[PDB]
Amino acid sequence: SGFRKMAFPSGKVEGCMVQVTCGTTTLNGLWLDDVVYCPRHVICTSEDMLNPNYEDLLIRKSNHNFLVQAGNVQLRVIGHSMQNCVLKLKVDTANPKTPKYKFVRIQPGQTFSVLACYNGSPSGVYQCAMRPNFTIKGSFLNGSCGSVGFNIDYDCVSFCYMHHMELPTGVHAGTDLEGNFYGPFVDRQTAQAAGTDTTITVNVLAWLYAAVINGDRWFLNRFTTTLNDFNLVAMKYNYEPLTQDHVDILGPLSAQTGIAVLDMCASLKELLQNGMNGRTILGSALLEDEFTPFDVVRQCSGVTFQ
Amino acid sequence: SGFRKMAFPSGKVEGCMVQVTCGTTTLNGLWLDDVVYCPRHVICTSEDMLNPNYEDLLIRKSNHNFLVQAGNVQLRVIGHSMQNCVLKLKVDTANPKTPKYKFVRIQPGQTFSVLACYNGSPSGVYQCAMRPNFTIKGSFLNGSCGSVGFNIDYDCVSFCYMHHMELPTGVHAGTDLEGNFYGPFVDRQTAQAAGTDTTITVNVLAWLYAAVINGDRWFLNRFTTTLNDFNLVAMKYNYEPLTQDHVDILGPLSAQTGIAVLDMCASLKELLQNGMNGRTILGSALLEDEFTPFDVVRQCSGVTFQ
Repeated sequence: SGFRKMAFPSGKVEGCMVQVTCGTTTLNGLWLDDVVYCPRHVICTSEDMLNPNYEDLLIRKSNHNFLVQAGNVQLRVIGHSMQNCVLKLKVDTANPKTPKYKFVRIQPGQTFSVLACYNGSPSGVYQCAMRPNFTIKGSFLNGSCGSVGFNIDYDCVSFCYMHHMELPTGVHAGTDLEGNFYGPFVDRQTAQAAGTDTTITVNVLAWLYAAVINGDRWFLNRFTTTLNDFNLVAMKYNYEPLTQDHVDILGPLSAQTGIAVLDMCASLKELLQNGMNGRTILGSALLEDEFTPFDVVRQCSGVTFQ
Repeated sequence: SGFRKMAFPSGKVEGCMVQVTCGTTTLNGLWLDDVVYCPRHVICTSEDMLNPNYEDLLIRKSNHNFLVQAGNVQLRVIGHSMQNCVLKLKVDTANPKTPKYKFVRIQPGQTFSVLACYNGSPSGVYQCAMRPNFTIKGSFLNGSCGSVGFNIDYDCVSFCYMHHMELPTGVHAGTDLEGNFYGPFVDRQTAQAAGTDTTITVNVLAWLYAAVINGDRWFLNRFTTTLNDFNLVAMKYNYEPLTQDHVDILGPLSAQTGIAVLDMCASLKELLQNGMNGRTILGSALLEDEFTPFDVVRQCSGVTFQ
């Protein structure tokens, strides 16, 4: 029992992180086989970030302008290509520690672990969600660019995020590992306001099932509701609409607890309308939305990784 | 910017975890050099846990009764000794992945990362605190015994916790790596009620400095206080007494923010007396007490590990 914000073990990713320096800009790269992936804004100075022309800045860059360091060892760069907002630096040495891996583009609401790095060295690991406005609420200082977000299924690392920018509101934006930003964000130091940070309704429901499995039951009310009646209450509180697909995904937690999905919706509706009256749920005085249904099952079942 | 519950990267510890089976009981061991450390209750059946005589149960156990498995490889056990509540199984192969390490016994209020394991395989990593009642609020299912808690200073892993038991209230108890329980807990399946779970006052203060550094300033009030006046308010709310040593430790956060420690105490006193009025601080509607002053500095400075 107990329920924590749990990250994936970071060992398989720690062995992939390097340092990439181009001129006076230093950030993190990901070394998988004979390719290092990093943010293309490695080629920019502080002044270039206001209005950068990446094609033009790239012309003054050769293979030898990219210093890739893994510990006390420099990798030789044998080729470079810009794919969307990432650079692919081809190196002459395949990473001996390369794990089984995949690149995935995740949906809003999906969670992943971040290994925050500085100078190609890991600082720590935490669990994040891709918010419905395509920002993440991370912990990133100067130098953290090129840190990655990932999921693990047994022995295969699914890379889903690379860190590129902090918006003026202190929230984060970045790309998949093909270099395509999540949401409308660009790698320019300009005005880019995030949209409404809506709550991930299906994740709140998962987390309430986790509470029930763990003994926190005070919020279980006497009521049920429909998807349409719940969505009319949800809209007011900036909650994502709940769909049939969401009901389906909560099926296994429904089955384990014997609480119907729509009964758990009516409990949630009462928490939204009435508040929590200073009570807590799994030691939080807010409704937590950064656990997926999959995350609840995994943590409550003790699923392990090769 | 941003502030997360951040664990240490788990790679150095992942490579130390093994599976230990004695008869029909399977749990986790820690393989450091040619010694595997595990909970002595590996030698117990379910019925033995009600009233176990460890010296007597140990007499029916030989070197060959301990099956230690690292992946598809069995380690040979060449000696065993019980030290307090841990077994030290001497194996013929020194762990090639042994990192620089230390065993430390931590104080109440200190934080550490847990690598939760099942069958010697890592499931995930999270940040915990040793509570003032010497319990931890973890996430542990059947089979998690022998999972470890640790801190990292550059390249040296300080092991501080091994998981042994879940109390009937769903909170956790375990030992240092010399096998001495934290607090009055024993490895028996009996009535052992935890004392008052008091709030770690110095950690709340650290976390309020983190909030200030990150832009959350609404709670900064117009007042100051003394240690004695604050402690008279703290006692009522089951907050640990604040000492001069605590004031000293908050010195660096005081210096960085320009907010005197006693001014931050008066802000805290107002939050305790008046509540948070449904406002949040670093996305929490409660006062978080599982960040040390050291943890705030580390996360706000970007300290990395070799």
